[PDB]
Amino acid sequence: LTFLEYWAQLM
Amino acid sequence: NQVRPKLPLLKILHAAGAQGEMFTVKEVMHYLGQYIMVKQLYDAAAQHMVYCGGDLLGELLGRQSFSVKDPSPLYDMLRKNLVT
Repeated sequence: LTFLEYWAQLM
Repeated sequence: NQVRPKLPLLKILHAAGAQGEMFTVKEVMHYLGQYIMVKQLYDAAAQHMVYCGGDLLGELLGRQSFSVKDPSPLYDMLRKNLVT
């Protein structure tokens, strides 16, 4: 979980 | 290279820390993920699900929910709101 690494697969 | 946010998308970037007028795709995404965290749009339970429906970002996405593990509606929106 954590939005932080979820939003780091895209970026 | 560098691109330019539109007036609807630039307002969303200047309300996260961005300052200027023109950025890179990659830093657009940084300040764009910042927005979801400052205005508290993401799901606290399943932290891949963003609930942008109520606010500008959703009206720009044409959605009211999207997952970060399937973010193709970002790349429908990232082509329509950036001048190359």
